[PDB]
Amino acid sequence: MAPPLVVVGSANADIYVEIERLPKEGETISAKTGQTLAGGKGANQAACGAKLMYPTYFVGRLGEDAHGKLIAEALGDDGCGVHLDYVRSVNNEPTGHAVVMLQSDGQNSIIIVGGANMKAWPEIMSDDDLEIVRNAGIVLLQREIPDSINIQVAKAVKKAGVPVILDVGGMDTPIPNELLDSIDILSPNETELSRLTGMPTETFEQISQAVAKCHKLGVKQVLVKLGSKGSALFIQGEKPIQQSIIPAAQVVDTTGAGDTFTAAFAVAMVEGKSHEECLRFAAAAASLCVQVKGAIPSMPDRKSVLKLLKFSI
Amino acid sequence: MAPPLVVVGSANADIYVEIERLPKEGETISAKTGQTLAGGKGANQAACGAKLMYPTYFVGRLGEDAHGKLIAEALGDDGCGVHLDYVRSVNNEPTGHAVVMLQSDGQNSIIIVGGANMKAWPEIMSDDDLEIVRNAGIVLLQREIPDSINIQVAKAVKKAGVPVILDVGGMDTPIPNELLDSIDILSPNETELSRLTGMPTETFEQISQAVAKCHKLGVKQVLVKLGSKGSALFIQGEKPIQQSIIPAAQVVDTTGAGDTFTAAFAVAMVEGKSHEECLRFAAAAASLCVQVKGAIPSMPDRKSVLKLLKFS
Ligand code: NA
Ligand code: NA
Repeated sequence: MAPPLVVVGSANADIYVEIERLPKEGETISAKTGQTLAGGKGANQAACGAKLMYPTYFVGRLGEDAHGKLIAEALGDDGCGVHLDYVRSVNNEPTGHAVVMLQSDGQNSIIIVGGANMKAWPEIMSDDDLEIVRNAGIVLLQREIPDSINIQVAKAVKKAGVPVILDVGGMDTPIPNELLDSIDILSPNETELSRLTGMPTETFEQISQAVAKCHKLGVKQVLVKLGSKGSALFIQGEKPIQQSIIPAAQVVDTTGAGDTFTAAFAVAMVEGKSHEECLRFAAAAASLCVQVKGAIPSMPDRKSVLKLLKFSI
Repeated sequence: MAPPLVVVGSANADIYVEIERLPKEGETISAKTGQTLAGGKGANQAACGAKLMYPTYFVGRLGEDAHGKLIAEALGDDGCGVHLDYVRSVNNEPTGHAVVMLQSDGQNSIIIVGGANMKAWPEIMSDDDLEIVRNAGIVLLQREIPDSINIQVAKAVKKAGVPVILDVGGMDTPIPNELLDSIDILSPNETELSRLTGMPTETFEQISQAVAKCHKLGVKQVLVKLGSKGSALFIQGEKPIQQSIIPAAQVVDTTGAGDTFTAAFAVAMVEGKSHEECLRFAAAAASLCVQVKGAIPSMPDRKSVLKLLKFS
């Protein structure tokens, strides 16, 4: 086959509940409604690539439970078409999940259980496992699995010569410099970029400043996601490429948009498109993503993204 | 071949998370651990009956989602052996669930989602559903599905001459007297019994008067659950029969104990056992249940209960 998109990272059951207010301590309240959906930044990114019709493998750890089966079904042959050969399930850990509480004011609130995502990985990565990443055309990581696993994967691709992208989404902890040294593209949003470098990110000069610091952490390319403000690709020693959002007819649900943007950029990149085309393609995929409820259900197919591109730029 | 226990009621995914503190608006936190378990009063009582090796059907409503599969796997062929022929799944409602957030203290914050338990039932019960209850040996109800459904069931079985037990656990609203008039045995705890009578229940005598006020509105039998104090069966026209707890060597988890007690009581009763023997059977089941963490996993098989009944 063509050199595959290989995603190593998390899979979550997202437990959404609609409440009026957050419950007080010791207090029992009722929710209006609820929904449980397949998610996790890793599974999201893999679903995205598969829907865009690029050969995609997901490397992850699931529990042997209902939440785990939910994931496999959404991603697999009856869903997005992700190759699940390297997903392993354990019986001593639960599939990771997130209780997402949508209050009536408009904000969100999240409790995350690491589960298999954080606990079912081996101390040392098997060669059998590392062979898929060694055959990748491009590798995507996030920060919802252990740093140790991320580092071992990145290093295994370094000694293989193929792009490794690290989405900063996930844990709010500082990134191991050992990890930064081993990736090709860093991909943060505004807060993550700010939190990471400590520097303000309210303005483009400020953002460029924060990126300059990323360059000094050893990262040659930074793909900054600015939400409504668009995106930019910074390549050390070159002029930044900026891309505004592709406006959506209706913003229904932004869940998974960051994941969509990153995975679509990766597909465009591994297909050999120019950096400008990559940013445009990613922006169009993200634009479609936000018009449908749910992360994985909202992943657009390639022809829709290309159609939006034709008529938006 | 024996006329089945038929449980009509709720099924819930219980989502337990151990956390340091509660999150705030626009915030993400992480939990120590987390586990999602099959529960709900209807599903618990059905599981108990099946695990007691008595033919048991569960009539309930699920969502077409992972939590629905979780329930069905816990209850069905690969689990407790409940007959799930009358469980229906819908695609426009989630399986009922509760998010239980255990904080560092001992303080619990809970969110309840009614889901299909409250919203997936029909306006009028199908004749299929009413057929299984009309063919029942005994029918168990609770208050975690709409009153309308409980009433239509209770009327059908009264017609068929089938005993009905109504567990008061669930909603904290008052019980419609149309429901009270159609059930054979009402089954509250000391706290629920006080809430629907207005009277106090800290003393035995106060309980007997509240129960006297249950005979008021047409309830001929009351099975009161008293936790550590045991239980009492009040049948109007007879004298209060009692059973203290069969002492547990070690109490690990009392979740589902009331459910186990009620279902085991129903199994003993439908098997033709005497009222005294019924209470003892239920007490023994409840005793084994509290020695294991969880609700469904702690349900004892018939052999464990019958081995414990050989003792004192
Ligand atoms: Na979406
Ligand atoms: Na228990």
